[PDB]
Amino acid sequence: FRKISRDRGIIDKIISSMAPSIYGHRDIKTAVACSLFGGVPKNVNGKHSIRGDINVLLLGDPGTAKSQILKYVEKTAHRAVFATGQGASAVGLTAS
Amino acid sequence: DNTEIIKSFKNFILEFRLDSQFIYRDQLRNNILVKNYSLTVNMEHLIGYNEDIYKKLSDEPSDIIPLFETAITQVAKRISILSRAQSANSLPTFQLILNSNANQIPLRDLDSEHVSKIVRLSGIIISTSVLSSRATYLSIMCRNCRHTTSITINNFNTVSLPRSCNCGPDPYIIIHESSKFIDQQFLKLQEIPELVPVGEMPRNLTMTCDRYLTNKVIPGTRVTIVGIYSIYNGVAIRTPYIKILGIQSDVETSSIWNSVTMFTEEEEEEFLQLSRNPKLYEILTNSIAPSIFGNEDIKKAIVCLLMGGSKKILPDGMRLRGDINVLLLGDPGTAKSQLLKFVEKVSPIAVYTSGKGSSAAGLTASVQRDPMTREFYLEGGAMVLADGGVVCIDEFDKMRDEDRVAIHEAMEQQTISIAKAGITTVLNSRTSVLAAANPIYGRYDDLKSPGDNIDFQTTILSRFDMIFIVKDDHNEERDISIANHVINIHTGNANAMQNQQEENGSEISIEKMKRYITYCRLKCAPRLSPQAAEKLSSNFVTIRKQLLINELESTPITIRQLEAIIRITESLAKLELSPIAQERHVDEAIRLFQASTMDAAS
Amino acid sequence: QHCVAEVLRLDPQSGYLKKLTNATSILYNTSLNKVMLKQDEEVARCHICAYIASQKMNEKHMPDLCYPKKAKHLMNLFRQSLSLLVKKYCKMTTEEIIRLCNDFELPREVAYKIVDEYNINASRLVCPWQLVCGLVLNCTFIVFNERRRKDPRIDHFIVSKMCSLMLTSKVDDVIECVKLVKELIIGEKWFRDLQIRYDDFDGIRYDEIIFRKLGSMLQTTNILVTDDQYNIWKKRIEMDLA
Ligand SMILES: Nc1ncnc2c1ncn2[C@@H]1O[C@H](COP(=O)(O)OP(=O)(O)O)[C@@H](O)[C@H]1O
Ligand SMILES: Nc1ncnc2c1ncn2[C@@H]1O[C@H](COP(=O)(O)OP(=O)(O)O)[C@@H](O)[C@H]1O
Ligand SMILES: [Zn+2]
Repeated sequence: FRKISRDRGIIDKIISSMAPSIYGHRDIKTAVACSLFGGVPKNVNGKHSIRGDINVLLLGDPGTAKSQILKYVEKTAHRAVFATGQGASAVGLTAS
Repeated sequence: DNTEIIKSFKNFILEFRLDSQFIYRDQLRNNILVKNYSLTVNMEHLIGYNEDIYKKLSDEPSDIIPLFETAITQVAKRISILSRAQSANSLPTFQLILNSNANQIPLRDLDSEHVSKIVRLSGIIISTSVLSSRATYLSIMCRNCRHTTSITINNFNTVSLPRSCNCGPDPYIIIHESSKFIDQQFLKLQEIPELVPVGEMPRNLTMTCDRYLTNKVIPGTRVTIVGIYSIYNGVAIRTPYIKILGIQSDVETSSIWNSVTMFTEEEEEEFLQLSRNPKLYEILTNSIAPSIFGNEDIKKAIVCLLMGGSKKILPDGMRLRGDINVLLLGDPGTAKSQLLKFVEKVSPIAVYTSGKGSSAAGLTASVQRDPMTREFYLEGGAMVLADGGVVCIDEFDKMRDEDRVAIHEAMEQQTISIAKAGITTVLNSRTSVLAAANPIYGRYDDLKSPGDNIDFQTTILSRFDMIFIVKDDHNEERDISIANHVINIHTGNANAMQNQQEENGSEISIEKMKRYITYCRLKCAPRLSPQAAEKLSSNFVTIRKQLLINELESTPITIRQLEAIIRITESLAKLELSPIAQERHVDEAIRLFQASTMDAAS
Repeated sequence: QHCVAEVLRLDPQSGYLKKLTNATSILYNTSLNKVMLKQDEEVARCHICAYIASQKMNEKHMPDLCYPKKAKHLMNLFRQSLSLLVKKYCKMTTEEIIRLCNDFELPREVAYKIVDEYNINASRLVCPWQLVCGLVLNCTFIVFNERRRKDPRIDHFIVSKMCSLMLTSKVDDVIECVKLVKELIIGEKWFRDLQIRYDDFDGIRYDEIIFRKLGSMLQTTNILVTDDQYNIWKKRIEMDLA
């Protein structure tokens, strides 16, 4: 891991190897690659918190692959989830 | 033998010491003045002193425990008479208490091994069922022989009544009025939902407790516990349960209105050093938002606010709202969300919400009924959770009308009422409010009317004593100033270390000021001077006649903004612990309100 | 296998133990293989198992092995499948007085000695309750001198025990029960061996009494107390503050 991480800019090969489900496109793969790792949170002595973890939002016409790579990510992460709204869902996205 | 172990145990009572001071000896001497009939214990303290009890209390605990109880009672009996001989019949067994921190093992990694041993663990609470009772000493008379007897039971709150003392079987009545009992409850538990498999529902477990180990806990309180994996009753099977022998709670998880009110004495002296500085106000303004830039005038209101104001009652009941109400208003950036994130931290017992109510959160009292007996109970409220506190809101824009109404009533009387079918409520809110805005497409509102954000043009300039356009129009250097103010946060900790060296100087950290706030919030007895009366009646009539013209020009004013500075001035003087007031801060008063009238123009 | 070794090594209470655990194993095996042998509670199922396994190997012993309704049934079923002293002239057994001696949890060797005494000299009697009473009393006073030497609360509890185990309110007869056997059993080499073992000699040591009685003043009548006594009594008043 360290050998390859330090040797000459892995990240092109990250987005080359993220999700070959669709050939698709590199940009949103890169966005969600940032979404994968999570950053670093901190607090200024326990106040003025900063969020280390990353968010994303995609959108566009349904004709293209929108509900594929996220389930792939569910298959690929650690402690991921594929929840959903109503219908074909694990849980209702709340607590109760 | 057993008495060897009893002495190996009882020497630990009075012949143990650390940091050159007796610990448990005088602990008991105190507990007996408390009339407590119990103690506290650590078991870490027993490992070095002695190894003749640990490895056997481990695997045969119930065999060893009531021994300790009796040893304790033995120590009690001497010291009772000795202290009666010193100064100034019925002494039961003392519940023992203990704790530990050696480890925590989860419910998942259990098995049917190490059963009846003692285990350590984590989890989350649900149950507060009922005070179910048991017996400890109960007298018996026979119905024919009239043959009195007696029974007492010890731990298991093994045998039954006597089958024969002709009287036949079951000859015995249980007398109550000379019998004795104790309480327990049935307490549940379930694991951390964050440390679970992706798929399945969770597994819970029951437990039982006794006299003074009762009623310590209320749900949601994450707690660690140690107990004995006991048993009671497919093909042939018995139910697994646990017997408590140690509980430890976080001191105070979710904020309890029944909080601490009797502070220590050492803190008074630094409190009053901070009472008597002239720099009080300026320090608080330098420190409420140390990683935050400008808007000094905005940060200069919060201190007027958190300290409340003139709780004043009159012989009809028309109280005046002791606190004040506020409304930020402006754009992205400009720290309108970050302070609100912060304020709960500095806060002792207040609450935060989004709008519409949050997930499973009634923005007011969302009453419903009982899972059992189908009965009525007042459940919740984001406006009554925080009784005697502030409330923080973001996205005030998208209210529901029914949601907006009661909150719209609180900020002028702070008392909700619900009178649905059977239940009739008057539940006291008694809270302060922090708002937050969503300007439609941002900045052009200053070019436009006061409003033209949302369709409450009424309540804005009516129910609010602090309303501010919160922006600067992209000065090319303020950007760089705030950027370099803030970039040092993320590493180098120079913004943090400056607060370190300034608290070493004249600043205060989070909790010292928290306690200062709590203390003055409940201590002071403010008032204002007759001399200070006219100073602002003049200001009032002048601002009235002034904007009469400029608002008659075809471009709000209230008795409430008149009545508001009445209480803000008292707050800023309150900071100095001021049972009176002078112009010293009345000048700052309109110095800070003028921002509101400037906004009132535009 | 635990329970097997348990019940098998319950017989005492070289090739024997081995062959008998093997026997019970393959016996239980044969008995449970077929569908022929059922409604046999495992409560009791390793006993005439053990008795016939005694019958098999080489030597068998009718006594002390079976030690009842279904005992016979299952046997055939498997075997096909394959006051006290006014009472004049009473009678006793080995295990009757093993009980009356084992009530004090005394060892079995002393009991066997009283048994030998009996079965040789139970011939010319009037009442053996007296003889065995006195016997086991003078076993207790000789072996239990330590606890009594430090606890004189014992001598009342013990005599009360044997006063009502044999159902009397009068007791001086028991006093006679002791001194007469002591007159009788006074001088046998085994009695001698016990007195050198547990060291009463009227309840007092040798190296003391000989100077008590030869003619001395160095004789230590311990009116005074020993040093360790005070060394430990001091702790009681150390914490006198409380
Ligand atoms: N570029 C692509 N290559 C292969 N399959 C695709 C591609 N784009 C879309 N699809 C198929 O069409 C579907 C698009 O579904 P999607 O738009 O995610 O449904 P929804 O909009 O309801 O989530 C996918 O399930 C995918 O299999
Ligand atoms: N006035 C300010 N000075 C320094 N940093 C700020 C200021 N306002 C916002 N930030 C920073 O920008 C980020 C955005 O938060 P914020 O602007 O409060 O939310 P919103 O933009 O939704 O109102 C935060 O991480 C915060 O630290
Ligand atoms: Zn009766």
